[PDB]
Amino acid sequence: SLRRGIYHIENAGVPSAIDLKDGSSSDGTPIVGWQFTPDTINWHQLWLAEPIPNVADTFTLCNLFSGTYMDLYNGSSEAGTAVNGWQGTAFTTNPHQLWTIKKSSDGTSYKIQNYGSKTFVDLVNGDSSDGAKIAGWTGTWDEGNPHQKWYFNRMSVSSAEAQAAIARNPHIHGTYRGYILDGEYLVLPNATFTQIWKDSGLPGSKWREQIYDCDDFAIAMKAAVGKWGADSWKANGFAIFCGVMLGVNKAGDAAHAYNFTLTKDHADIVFFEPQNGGYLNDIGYDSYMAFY
Amino acid sequence: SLRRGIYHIENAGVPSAIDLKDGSSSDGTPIVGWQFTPDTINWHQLWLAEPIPNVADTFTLCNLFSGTYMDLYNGSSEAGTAVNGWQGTAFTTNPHQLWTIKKSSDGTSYKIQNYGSKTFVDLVNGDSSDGAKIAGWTGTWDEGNPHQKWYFNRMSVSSAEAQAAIARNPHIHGTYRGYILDGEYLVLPNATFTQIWKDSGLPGSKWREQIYDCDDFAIAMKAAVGKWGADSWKANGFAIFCGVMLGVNKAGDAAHAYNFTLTKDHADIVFFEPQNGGYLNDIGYDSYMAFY
Ligand SMILES: CC(=O)N[C@@H]1[C@@H](O)[C@H](O[C@@H]2O[C@H](CO)[C@H](O)[C@H](O[C@H]3O[C@H](CO)[C@H](O)[C@H](O)[C@H]3O)[C@H]2O)[C@@H](CO)O[C@H]1O
Ligand SMILES: CC(=O)N[C@@H]1[C@@H](O)[C@H](O[C@@H]2O[C@H](CO)[C@H](O)[C@H](O[C@H]3O[C@H](CO)[C@H](O)[C@H](O)[C@H]3O)[C@H]2O)[C@@H](CO)O[C@H]1O
Ligand SMILES: CC(=O)N[C@@H]1[C@@H](O)[C@H](O[C@@H]2O[C@H](CO)[C@H](O)[C@H](O[C@H]3O[C@H](CO)[C@H](O)[C@H](O)[C@H]3O)[C@H]2O)[C@@H](CO)O[C@H]1O
Ligand SMILES: CC(=O)N[C@@H]1[C@@H](O)[C@H](O[C@@H]2O[C@H](CO)[C@H](O)[C@H](O[C@H]3O[C@H](CO)[C@H](O)[C@H](O)[C@H]3O)[C@H]2O)[C@@H](CO)O[C@H]1O
Repeated sequence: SLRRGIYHIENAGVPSAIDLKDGSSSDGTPIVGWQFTPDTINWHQLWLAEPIPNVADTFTLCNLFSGTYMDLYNGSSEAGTAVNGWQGTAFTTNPHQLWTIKKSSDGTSYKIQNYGSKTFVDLVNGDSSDGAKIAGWTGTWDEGNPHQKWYFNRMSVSSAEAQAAIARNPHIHGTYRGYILDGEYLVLPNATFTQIWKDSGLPGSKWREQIYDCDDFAIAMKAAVGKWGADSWKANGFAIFCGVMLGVNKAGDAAHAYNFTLTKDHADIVFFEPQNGGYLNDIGYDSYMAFY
Repeated sequence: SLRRGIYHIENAGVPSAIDLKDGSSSDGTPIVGWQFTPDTINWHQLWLAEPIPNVADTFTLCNLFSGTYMDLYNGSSEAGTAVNGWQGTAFTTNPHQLWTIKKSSDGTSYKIQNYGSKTFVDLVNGDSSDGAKIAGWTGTWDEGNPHQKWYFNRMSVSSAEAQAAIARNPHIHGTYRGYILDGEYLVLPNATFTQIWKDSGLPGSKWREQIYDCDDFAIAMKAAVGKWGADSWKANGFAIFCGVMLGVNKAGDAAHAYNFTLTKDHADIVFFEPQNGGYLNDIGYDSYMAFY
C-alpha cells in the first residue's frame, strides 16, 4: 500500500510532475503537468496523501501550498474531465476528492483512480509541456499506459521512520523522541534546509558564552524551520523535519548542540551546525537529549 | 560567602540601588544611587558577580547592560574616590575592579571593599536622590554605617539550583538537564517574561496541527528569550532562564509542551503556556524531556 505521506508525483513516461497552477487555493484551480527541479522544494507540486479510514488503498491528496485537494470535477467518468484543486478535508466522504492509489504493472509507479468515477488521472496525450492538461480518463489497473502511471516520490517520514533512523545512529544516545504522536515530517532537501538557515539571522549571529551559546543556535534554527513551514504551507497535519540534539563529553567538560536532518533516502540522520551551516556525519561524542 | 550570581544591589539605609548611569559602556561612566521598581528588570542596575580564583570572597562586578565593570578610579584609598564603569574582564588582576564582598554586622546586608584600596563602596551621605554619588570611602567590616551596607538581591540561579527546583516538581519526569555546564541563569520577573512573550509574535500565531503545534510555541518562546537576552545585555557568561518541557499522557493519546520559569525565591518551577501566555502550577501529566 502507499504510505501516508508527502509525495512529489512524477509522470512515468515524461518528466512532468503533478502541478497545482500557481499554487492557488481557489476552487477550480487546474492541476497540470509541469517540469520540476529535483532535490529542491517544488512549491506547487507537493501532495499530502491521507489514508481514508476503512476505504482500502484510498487517500485524499492535499496540495501542501494551497491546502486544497485534488478534485475530479463534478465526479464525471467522462474521458477528459478536469482535475482541479478544491477546498476539502483530509477524511472527506466526497468521492470527487477520493483517490485509490495502487502500483501498476511495472510494480514501481502507481495509478491514481477516482473512487467515485473509477477513471484514472491522465496526463493527456503524454504531453510534457508546462501547463499540460491533467484529466480523468478511462483506463485499467493493469495496462501499460504511461499517461496514467505516476512515480510517488516520497518526500516525508513518519515518527516511526524517524525513530528508526535515529536509533541506528552511533551519536544519539539517552532520550530521543518526537513530540507529535504519529507525525508526518517533510524531509527538506539540504538546499532548502540551507536556504532557511541563510535567511534565519544565524549566519550573522555572534556566539556568546552562555547568553548566545550553541543550544541557542540549535533552538533558533528549529524555530526558524517551524516558522518557515507555517508561513510557507497552507496544508495542516504535517510537520517539517528538524531535530535538536544536546550533548556532553564523557568528561563533563565540553558540550555540543546540533540540529539534524535526514538523507534524501530517509535512512540516515545527518547533523547540522547552526553556527556556520555545516553538515556533519561524525560529531562524536553523543547526546543526552534529542527531539524533533 | 556571596555566591556567583546576578544581583540587584540595594542600599540598606535608603531605597537606592547601584546604578550605572544610562547604562553607558563608556570608560569613566559614573555609578550612582538610583530608585528602582521591584519585580521588574532594572536595566542599569544588574550586576554579575564573578568569584576570583584563589582570592577569597572577592569578585568582579559586571554590569549586565554595559558589560563594563565596577571600577574604583585609579585605585585611590581617598574618601570620595569615584566609582565608575570601566572595560575589563571577569577574572582580571586589576584591583580597581576587584571587590571583597562579605556580610555586615547585621548578618544580612553586605559590605563591598575594593581589594586594592581597602576602602568601601559608599552611598555618600546616605543620599537617596537619583544620581547620588557612589564613592570609595574609609570604613570598617563591622561598623553599622548604612552608607556602606548593601542588600545583594539575588536575581539568578546556578545549574545546580535549577536542577534542584526541577527535581522537586511533581510534573517533570524522565530526562531533564541544562545545556550549559555550570551556567548562571537570570530568573526573569513574570512581568518581564510576559513582556517577551507579548512581543514575540506568539500571541497572534495560530496553532495548527503538526505544522505549528504546541512544541513549536514552546521552542519559539525559548528562542525569543534567547534573542532578547543577547540583544538586551552586553555582559557575557550568563544566560536567561527559560525551560522547555515536552510531555505525553499515560495513554499515548495526548501531548503537551510548556515553557517553564522560576518563582522569585528561586525555589519552585512554574509552567508557562506559550500559546496564550498563562502561568500554571499543575499541568498533570508530566514530561519525558525538559531542558533549559
Ligand atoms: C501568483 C502567481 O502567478 N505566482 C507565480 C508563480 O505561480 C510561479 O510559480 C511557478 O508556478 C508554476 C505552475 O504553477 C510551477 O509550479 C513553477 O515551478 C516549477 O517550474 C519552474 C519553471 O517554470 C521550475 O522548474 C521549478 O523547479 C518547478 O517547481 C513555479 O515556480 C512563478 C514563476 O513562474 O511566478 C510567480 O509570480
Ligand atoms: C450533477 C452535478 O453536477 N452535481 C453537482 C455536484 O458535483 C456538486 O458537488 C461539488 O463539486 C465540487 C467540484 O467537484 C466539489 O467537489 C465540491 O465539494 C467541496 O466544495 C464545496 C464548496 O464548493 C464544499 O466545500 C464541500 O465541503 C467540498 O467537499 C462539491 O460540493 C454539488 C454541490 O455543488 O452540486 C451537484 O449538483
Ligand atoms: C542614552 C540615554 O540617555 N538613555 C536614557 C536612559 O538611560 C534612561 O534610563 C534610565 O537610566 C537611569 C539612570 O542610569 C535609571 O537606570 C532608570 O531606571 C530606573 O529609574 C527609573 C526612574 O527614573 C525607574 O525607577 C526604573 O525602575 C529604574 O530602574 C532608567 O530608566 C531613560 C529614562 O530615564 O531615558 C533614556 O533615553
Ligand atoms: C597613579 C596612577 O594614576 N596610576 C595609573 C593607573 O591607575 C592606570 O590604570 C587604569 O585605571 C583605570 C581607571 O581605574 C582602569 O582601572 C584601567 O583598567 C582597565 O582599562 C584599561 C583601558 O583603559 C584596559 O582596558 C585594562 O585592561 C582594564 O583593566 C587601568 O588600566 C594606569 C593605566 O592608565 O596608569 C597609571 O599611571
